[PDB]
Amino acid sequence: LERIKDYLLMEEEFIRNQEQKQEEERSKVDDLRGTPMSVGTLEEIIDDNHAIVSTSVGSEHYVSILSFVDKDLLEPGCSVLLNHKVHAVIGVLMDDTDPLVTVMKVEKAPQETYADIGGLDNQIQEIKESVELPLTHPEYYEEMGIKPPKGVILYGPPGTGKTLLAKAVANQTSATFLRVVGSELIQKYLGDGPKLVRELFRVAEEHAPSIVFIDEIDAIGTKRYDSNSGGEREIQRTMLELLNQLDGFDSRGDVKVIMATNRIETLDPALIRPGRIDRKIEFPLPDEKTKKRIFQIHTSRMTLADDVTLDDLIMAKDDLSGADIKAICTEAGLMALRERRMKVTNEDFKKSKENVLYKKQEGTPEGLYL
Amino acid sequence: SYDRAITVFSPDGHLFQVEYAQEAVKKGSTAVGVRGRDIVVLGVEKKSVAKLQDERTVRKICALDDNVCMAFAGLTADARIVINRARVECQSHRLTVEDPVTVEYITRYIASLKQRYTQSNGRRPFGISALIVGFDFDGTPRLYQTDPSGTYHAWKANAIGRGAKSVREFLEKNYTDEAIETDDLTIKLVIKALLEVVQSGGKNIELAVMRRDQSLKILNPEEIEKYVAEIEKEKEENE
Amino acid sequence: RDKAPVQPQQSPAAAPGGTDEKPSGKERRDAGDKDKEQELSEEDKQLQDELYRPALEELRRQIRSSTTSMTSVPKPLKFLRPHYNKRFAADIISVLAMTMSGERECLKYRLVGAGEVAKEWQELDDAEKVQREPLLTLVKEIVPLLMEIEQVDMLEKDIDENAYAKVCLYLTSCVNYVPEPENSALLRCALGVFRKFSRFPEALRLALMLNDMELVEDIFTSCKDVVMLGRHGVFLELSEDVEEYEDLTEIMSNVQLNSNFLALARELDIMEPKVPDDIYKTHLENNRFGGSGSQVDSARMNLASSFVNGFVNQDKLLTDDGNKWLYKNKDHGMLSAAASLGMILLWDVDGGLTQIDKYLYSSEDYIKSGALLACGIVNSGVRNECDPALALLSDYVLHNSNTMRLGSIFGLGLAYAGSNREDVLTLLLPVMGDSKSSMEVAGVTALACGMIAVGSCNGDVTSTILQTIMEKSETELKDTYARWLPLGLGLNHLGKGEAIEAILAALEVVSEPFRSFANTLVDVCAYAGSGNVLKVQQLLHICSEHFDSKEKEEDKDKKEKKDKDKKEAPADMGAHQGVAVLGIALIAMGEEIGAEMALRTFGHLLRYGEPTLRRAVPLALALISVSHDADPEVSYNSIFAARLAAMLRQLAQYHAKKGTLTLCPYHSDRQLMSQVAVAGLLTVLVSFL
Amino acid sequence: QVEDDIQQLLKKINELTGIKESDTGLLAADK
Amino acid sequence: RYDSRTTIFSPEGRLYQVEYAMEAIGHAGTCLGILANDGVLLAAERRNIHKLLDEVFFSEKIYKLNEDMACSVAGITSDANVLTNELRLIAQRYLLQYQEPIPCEQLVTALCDIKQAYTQFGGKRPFGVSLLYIGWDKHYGFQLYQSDPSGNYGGWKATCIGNNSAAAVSMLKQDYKEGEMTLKSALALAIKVLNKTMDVSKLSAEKVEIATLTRENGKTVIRVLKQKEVEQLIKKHEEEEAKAEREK
Repeated sequence: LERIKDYLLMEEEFIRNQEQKQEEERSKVDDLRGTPMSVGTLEEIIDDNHAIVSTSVGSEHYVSILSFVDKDLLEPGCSVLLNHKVHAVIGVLMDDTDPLVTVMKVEKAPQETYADIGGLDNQIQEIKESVELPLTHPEYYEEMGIKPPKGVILYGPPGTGKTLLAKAVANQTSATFLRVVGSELIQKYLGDGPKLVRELFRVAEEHAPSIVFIDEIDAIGTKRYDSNSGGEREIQRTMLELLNQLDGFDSRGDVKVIMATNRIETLDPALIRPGRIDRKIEFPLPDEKTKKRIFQIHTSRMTLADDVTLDDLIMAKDDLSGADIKAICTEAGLMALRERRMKVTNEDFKKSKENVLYKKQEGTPEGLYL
Repeated sequence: SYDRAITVFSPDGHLFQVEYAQEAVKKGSTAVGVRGRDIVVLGVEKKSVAKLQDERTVRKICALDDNVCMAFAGLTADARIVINRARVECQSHRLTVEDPVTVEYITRYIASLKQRYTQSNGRRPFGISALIVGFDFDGTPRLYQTDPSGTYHAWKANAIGRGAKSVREFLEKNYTDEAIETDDLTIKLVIKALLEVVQSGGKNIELAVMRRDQSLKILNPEEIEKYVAEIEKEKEENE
Repeated sequence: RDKAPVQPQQSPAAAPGGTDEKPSGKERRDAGDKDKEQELSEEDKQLQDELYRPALEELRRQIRSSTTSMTSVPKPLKFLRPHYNKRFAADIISVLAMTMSGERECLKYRLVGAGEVAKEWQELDDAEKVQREPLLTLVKEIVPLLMEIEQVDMLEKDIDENAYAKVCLYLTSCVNYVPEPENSALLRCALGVFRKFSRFPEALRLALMLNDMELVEDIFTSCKDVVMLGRHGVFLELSEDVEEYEDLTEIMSNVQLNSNFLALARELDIMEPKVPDDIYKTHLENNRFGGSGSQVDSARMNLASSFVNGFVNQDKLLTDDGNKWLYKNKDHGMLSAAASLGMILLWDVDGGLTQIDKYLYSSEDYIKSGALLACGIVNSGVRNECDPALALLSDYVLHNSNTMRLGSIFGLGLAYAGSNREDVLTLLLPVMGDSKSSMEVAGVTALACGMIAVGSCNGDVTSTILQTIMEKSETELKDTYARWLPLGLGLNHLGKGEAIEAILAALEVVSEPFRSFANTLVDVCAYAGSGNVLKVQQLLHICSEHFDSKEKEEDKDKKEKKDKDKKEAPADMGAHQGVAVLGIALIAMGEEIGAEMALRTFGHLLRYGEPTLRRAVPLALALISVSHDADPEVSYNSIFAARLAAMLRQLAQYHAKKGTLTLCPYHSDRQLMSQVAVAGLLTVLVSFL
Repeated sequence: QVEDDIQQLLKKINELTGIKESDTGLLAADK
Repeated sequence: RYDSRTTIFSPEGRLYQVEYAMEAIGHAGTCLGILANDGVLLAAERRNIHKLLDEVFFSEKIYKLNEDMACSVAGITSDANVLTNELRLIAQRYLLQYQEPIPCEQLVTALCDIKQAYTQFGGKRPFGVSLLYIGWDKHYGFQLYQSDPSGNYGGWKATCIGNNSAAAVSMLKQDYKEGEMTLKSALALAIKVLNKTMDVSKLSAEKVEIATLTRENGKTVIRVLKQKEVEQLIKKHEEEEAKAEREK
């Protein structure tokens, strides 16, 4: 019966997403403008009510200003609204940027808090103290004169929940948030490194205290030495642009960065210095104590005959990810669903444990220390 | 430097291959050893029976003299060579010096051989680490350990092989000065160490002791079974 | 196997083939059949056939229950009278009897209004006492008192699953979704099983929702039977309303059994451990007295600062800080500063008289009247400060003792909450009959008699507030009267469970929108909050009313109503444009612990330009948090650097550093856009320890 | 099914809240 | 990366030539021995079964090393000649020293030390040869041993050669025998194993090799048996396949 409630909630949220002047003075604004408005570029403003502009085709004109709002808000470097009759300077353009700003801006917290992963709470406690504490409880930093950390690197074996940690911190926040898969810079475009970078961090500064979240750029740490005999492409120049944007000049502000990698030694050690990126966090193949918690989460709301013990599977083999546990908990459920059965016995878990674990295959010892 | 070869220092002052030949020891089977006051005790884990062979030839605990006992980790061939040379050396010490061999002498020999083996041109380091337990002078129990560098280093208890930090942490969190031995306490201490093993399967336990006057006694995994049962009984008495 | 041997058995109509086939089908009824029961289209013809025909009813309810039906499915079970821990028992009992008996209880619960569904309901209750997983069986068996004998039938062994799980989810969902009249059955049968059980604050929260007088006698013979002790005196006095400590102190004035419940459970022993231990474990420094007490001067901000310094409580230092600070002060701020020595010291009964006594009967009217106001502030159990003020009160139009009437009728409203104190209200008859042009005479009349009258027995329409209705509609002058008299009207309406007093005052009162604003005040106060969404869509429609002050209080009711299900409490009131509505949501956040979404709403509400709304933001902004805390404060310094705004900032600084006692004084604050004479009473929202 | 109750009537009062605004929807230096 | 020579260690630390000597074992002729009391046997696969050879050698994998010991072999062939000469010389020097036959385990450890002498030093190629051992003593009876290029030796009762013989060891475990010492049962088991593992269709007897070792009165004779009994053993096993298809 709850599905009706969830569907009505989603459709009413869409209804709210659809729920998004002057009788004659606004019509005079409609004649203060020519209706095909345009986008230009101020070069100078000789302030005697006519300005010089620049166009996307490059024709630059003494064009008169028609102020309704304060006309001294717009600057050289800020665009204008020019007509097609005399390209008349119309007025208020709130400062717009690329289309690629709303693209990297997640508008939801679609998943849940630290109650989602199972057990790492020493370093989950670290990212806690380095994001959740400086944001929500910023007492002692002012009260002991000590500045909070800025950069956090996630690494280790993959499928530990780096994505899960990412979305978990994407839950518990009131600061604005941005989602950047930072490897997107494969163009054949010279320049165009700094365009995304400068506009991203300008937007980040203009909105709020925020997190600027780069995700999986472990390939792009291109060895910091050359490309071999002839290489130079743009990629070094773009990462150096991001480096200078981070820890050059022009004080950082209330901007946070969390980063995640699978392999870590192939990175660029001109970034991994503290100050530029502060924290580094290991996510290893955990233990046989929080595997119980990962099975506990993955057997929270599934039909399990409690006769079986997952601790038998934990006692079987000891090195696998929590994603492997999720794969087992779904796959044994499918093996139960072979023949319309209620709950899951032991042997579905056995066949599913064997089934998922077809990963490591090498070879031939060791094995033969011995 | 580079990880090639054994002769070059690092730019920050290390030898890569000494630290790196310890890793093969660090990735081997576990074997512990303690001293009681009158009975010395040690043992290996991971019998690892593959259902179809004999295991009386794969024994990791042997002796050089009637007084001294062995153990190792790492790879087994270097253990075979070092044990072979150690028997010869112990007998040659018996040839001139008419003593029962002091443990400190055979450990200095093993470490000296190991270091002059490591210094030379391209001789691959022995990837073992032995435990040399004995009681000679007035029956005073001693146990020394080795290293791929060649550093004999006297202890009172020891843990090597895989995950040795946890096992030595158990000897840290147990290790009571009282009392005394008390061979019963040493036996129960072996039982607690083997229960504190990385796996503690209950059947992969192999332990051998020496009461500082006798020879080596290989046990039977039913006495050890009742030992595990009474350890579980004391664990129930904790509740 | 294949259905070839077993499938044509439905074709004969001979009795022995049925009477052995149905036990043969009972053995295969552990999985129902091989499959999803495609015997249906062939065996539905067998309906008209009539020995072991109740076994045929078992087959018929088995297959009709197996596919789908809403009323014809439990008909073979109510015809069957079920007869003749297992997997089959989990099948025909658990899912089939739970869902099938559930739709029978729903369909006959909405249809007719028999004993058959009562017997089946007790049988399924017993079977789910066998299954022992409550939670879903419980919430199913709510909607059929039935739930009473369900609880006393169920409660033998498991205490915390039924208590914690059942009473948590069904208390929360019962105030959340369920209407009121079954919550009384929750409270009374929970009084039964919790009367069986220990850990008595479950029964004390039953005293919170019940407001019963037998309960406190039972929990004091039982909580004296369980000898912490003064600590349950503390949250006893915090938890209790105005009525039951005076009924408690009169029946315990009779019995008392050790007299230590007359010590604890009236007054003075919630407060004797705290203030020394407040001095002991806390150590508050001096640079906010000096720094936050340095924030410049101007007899307003400075005057406010005296209030800020005064509400500091490390000793009653700001009390005894010399002279010439109150001599700089002026009339209604002299009320605020004469009461401020009340505010520093809401304890020290013997010290209250010997500190206020210098400012008692002084040269100034405001010093003496705010001094008796301070005497009303400091305590609530003394009642010997009445007579020096009480004797003077009468002035017959507008002399001195009417301002002592304001501080002393108000401070005596702070002082006592009897079964119905009547002597002070017989004093209140020449008060409203006096009717000074000073607003706060009738203001603290309505508010003070309301503080006497909050928690009345489903309210009352008695001649007290009936008299202030008729004498209210006597004089249509100074509309603050027409606002703060329906305050105390709705305060006497508080204590309701089912009151028709909105209809009674609807017949007596309603007119031109002064008294239709009285109608919306009674409409606010009579409707504390339940699962009663019909007045929330009434809120939706009459929220669009062109008179924009019944909008103010009528939309302002929301933080009273949905205070528990507070996730829906974020609304689009900021997305509206009737700026007092942004004021309403600005109230509706308030003071609790105040999550990041609330401060995120203070991101926009912090930035506004009208001085009553920019004034309105730091008050609830720093109530909701009682750098981080001081970061929006210095942000307000960035906002201004008017005088109102400076005052608002001071109020925010003061803030920085359903119990009715915290429900009244901010709705008393809701007419703030006014004189400092009104702000002379601004320091009477005494809602914090 | 108490959670069904909880989420259902929550979203239902939220639907009412949407219906609220849905029903409540009804030069000298420049020109 | 850390390839270059047999020495020195890799950074974990593992070995290079050790793993690669094992992978040099895996592509060789398949051998096995069986659990038997009162006798012990060997099985071997003929590499290069081409029609233009001579077969006048009577033994291409077996080497009757002392008198009461033979050995199969697998790996690079001419290193094994280097090993067999030295092994015969070691056992014969032992017999010269004591006038008692060599009790086979110190023989095995002598050869393991010979192999290990090229595992440690640099720079020499390690011996990429694993090989079997059958034999008899005064101290344990019939024995079976498995040499390895590391210098490790494992006393098995049912052995293992490379990539062709993992399924053979799986069959030896799933068809484990104990108590039955009859040579003919073990021969039928070996016929079954080599029928499955070798891809020779219907198991031509020219592509196989069988040698046995029995204790006869005080002699410990080694029977490198002829071909007719191999033919009738194949006929025996195919009649037992007819018994296996009595289930259809």
